[PDB]
Amino acid sequence: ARGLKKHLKRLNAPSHWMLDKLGGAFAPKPSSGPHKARECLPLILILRNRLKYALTYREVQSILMQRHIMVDGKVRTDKTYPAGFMDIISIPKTGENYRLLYDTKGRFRLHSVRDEDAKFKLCKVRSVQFGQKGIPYLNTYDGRTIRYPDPLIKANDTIKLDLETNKIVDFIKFDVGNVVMVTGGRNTGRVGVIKNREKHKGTFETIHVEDAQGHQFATRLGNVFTIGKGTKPWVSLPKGKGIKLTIIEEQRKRDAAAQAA
Amino acid sequence: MKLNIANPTTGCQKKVEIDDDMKLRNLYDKRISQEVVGDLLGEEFEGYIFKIMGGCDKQGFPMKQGVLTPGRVRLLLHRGTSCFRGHGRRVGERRRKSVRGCIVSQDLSVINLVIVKKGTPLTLQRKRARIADKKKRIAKKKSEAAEYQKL
Amino acid sequence: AVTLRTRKFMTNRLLSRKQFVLEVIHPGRANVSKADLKERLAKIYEVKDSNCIFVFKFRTHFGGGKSTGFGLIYDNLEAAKKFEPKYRLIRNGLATKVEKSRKQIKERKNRTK
RNA sequence: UGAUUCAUGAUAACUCGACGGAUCGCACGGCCUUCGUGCCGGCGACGCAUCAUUCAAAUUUCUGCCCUAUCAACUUUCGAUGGUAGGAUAGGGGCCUACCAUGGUGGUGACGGGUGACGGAGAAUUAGGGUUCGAUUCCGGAGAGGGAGCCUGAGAAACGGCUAC
RNA sequence: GAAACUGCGAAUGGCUCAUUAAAUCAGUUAUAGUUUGUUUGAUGGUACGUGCUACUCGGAUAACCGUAGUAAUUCUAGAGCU
Ligand SMILES: [Mg+2]
Ligand SMILES: [Mg+2]
Ligand SMILES: [Mg+2]
Ligand SMILES: [Mg+2]
Ligand SMILES: [Mg+2]
Ligand SMILES: [Mg+2]
Ligand SMILES: [Mg+2]
Ligand SMILES: [Mg+2]
Ligand SMILES: [Mg+2]
Repeated sequence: ARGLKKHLKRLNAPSHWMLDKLGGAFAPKPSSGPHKARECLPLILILRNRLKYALTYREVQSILMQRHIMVDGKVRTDKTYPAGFMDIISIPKTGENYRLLYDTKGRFRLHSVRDEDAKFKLCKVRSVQFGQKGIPYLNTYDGRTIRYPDPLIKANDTIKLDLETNKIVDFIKFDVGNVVMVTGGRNTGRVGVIKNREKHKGTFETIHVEDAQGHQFATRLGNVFTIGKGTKPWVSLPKGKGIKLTIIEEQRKRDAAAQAA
Repeated sequence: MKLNIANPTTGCQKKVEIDDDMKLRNLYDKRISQEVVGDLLGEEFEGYIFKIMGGCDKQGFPMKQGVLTPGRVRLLLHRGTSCFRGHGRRVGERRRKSVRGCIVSQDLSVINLVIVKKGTPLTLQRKRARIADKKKRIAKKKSEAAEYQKL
Repeated sequence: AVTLRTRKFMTNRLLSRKQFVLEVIHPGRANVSKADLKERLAKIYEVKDSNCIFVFKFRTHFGGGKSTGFGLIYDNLEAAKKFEPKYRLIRNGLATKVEKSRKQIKERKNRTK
């Protein structure tokens, strides 16, 4: 075309937004923001479709310009804000925190947290390298940038960012043997401990992972997101501890659910 | 032909009509922004200095400064400027309008001439608020740069 | 001799309302008016104001005798004023309506000044 | 970084410097230095420039398209294939110029011709293989009666903008 | 509070399939060969002063008033304010 496309029709809206086919022609079209707009979830889909705090477009507009909604600790009036992975949504009117996490099927869940496990967020680093006058800085995948980074922090690593001092508090060196939570592809959602990492000259370096209950898979370096050093993650995993289970087992669990009821 | 008379000194304006050759042989052949003495424009304009400035004609197409030919030539103008103030025209548009030349001549209608000669506390807050946060910026530097320097 | 029950009920003190999907059962009865449901909902929630209720989207399932729909109970009529779509207010008569004729709603009027 | 005279620093200068805030809101509130709206200082808006990011685009690499040989030679003075030097562009580039070289393609179908041919996801029929279709609501392209040229703008060779035929 | 000036958008949507057969397009590449309003995050010395902690506040302009051309139309000239 001759310029930016600003409508997104409903059937082009990515698969993991779960929004139905016949509810209308268009879809919220996330604004250019901190997350890649293909790996995101707008605030309207958060309020209206999942939490049902509103029932229309305008009602979410009312919610947002009441100034009720918070993202990464600062109030947000936008209504197609591209929230993403481990963005925290607080609603101080309800004293209630969500941290936006995948499940094993590739869809977003709102995993609740307390305040001590909400004061900080967690994100990986895109790259660390120099800037003006030779000061190092790093750029995350969250858009965030940090100046004077801890000279050990490298690319592909992960960091915790407090929402008051607004700098590092710790960083996990991307390495073999610590757990990840893949965020793209068919394996997205599945947590698990790296067992190997193979690099190829000129293209993507892949990571082999194992679900702590045995199953093993692989994914290129793009979608891995180390959570915690070792086996223990530094974030409260969702209802199913990041294990994708065969459809047969999803049948057995529902049989076992009904046979005790 | 028909004269518009206005004065900036008082602020008053009015219009009359003249039809005398020997009265307007001196009116012809003159451009925009040229003084004319009212001596010969009529015996009751003596001392009054009239300024030929403006002037449109029948068919309503004005005279423009700078185009010197008693024709009705088509020019490509810019909105808002002399002899083109088209509204609702999507700034940056140009149109090829019709204009008269700048030397007055026979075929005009109405000639315009003018008369030259008649014979806080909030700011006080904001300035230093700016000074305050610009200086805390540099204090924050002299903390957070050396914090990293010592390592 | 009709019944009245709710489900899918959630209170959001964001928009200061209690919102539910009611599941009315009126065997024998043709159907129940929304007005006629107002006093029953008001006297079972003691909302102190039978005008804070706004109920809609009634169906009367195939075969008759059971109707569903949505319901909205506000806690201050102030919030009912502000967080409401313009037409449920008009349905309850809390405000009135006007009509349009759009020849020079804006078009001819974009020409003069 | 797979790989860079990379990121970046320092230095010598250069520029008639775009830039480095003469902008706008409520909330009042600690305390006299001349008790002087007094010393103050917060929460916001708007905005200017660099970097990163995001929404994009543009250019781009490999492979993939129907019938036709009664379409076996096509391109090359005037860019056709390449080299250098340069201009132009946001940028690579024969995109253009100067000079030099004579190359590029072709029976694995070039070039040309036909298409009642926009491409695709897909539609019908289907035992398997296939045959035919695809204007159409999703994506990509193209176009505003036919062409051509432009201003405003981050973005238009825009037509619910202009200029000419 | 209308009107108007300044800002932004009108380059999205929408319709159609005329053009176009390695071309558009599809899968997949690339940018170390580039531009990107904005959103989000970070960032901001010296303007001259002989670098010895900054040295002062401009009219003209729409809307409005008034006076006109033209047959004319978001066609148009001039005076007067801000
Ligand atoms: Mg379009
Ligand atoms: Mg949007
Ligand atoms: Mg070159
Ligand atoms: Mg055709
Ligand atoms: Mg289309
Ligand atoms: Mg037609
Ligand atoms: Mg076009
Ligand atoms: Mg055009
Ligand atoms: Mg039209």
